[PDB]
Amino acid sequence: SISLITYLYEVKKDIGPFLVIVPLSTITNWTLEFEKWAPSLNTIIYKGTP
DNA sequence: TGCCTGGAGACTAGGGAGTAATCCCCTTGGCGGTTAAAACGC
Repeated sequence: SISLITYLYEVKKDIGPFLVIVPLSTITNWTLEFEKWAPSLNTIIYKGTP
C-alpha cells in the first residue's frame, strides 16, 4: 500500500487527500511503518480520549 | 312422599382439533471498541 501510494503521488504530484481504514491493534504498526519507510507522507490518526 | 323435568343413553356426522411436512426469521451466545455511566471517598 505504501509503495503504491508513494509511486502514484510522486508521479502525479497529487499527494492527497487519501483515506485509509486500519483496524485497531494495528494502528501503531502502520504509524511506525509510515514513519520509517516513507517520512515524506504524513498521516492523521485519531485515537485516545475524545 | 309424590311428581316431573332436566338428565341420560343410542345413533349420526361434520367440522375443529391433532399430526405430519416445510422453512425461514427471530433469537441466543460471544466478542470489539468506545464512553457515558457506575463506585468509592471526603
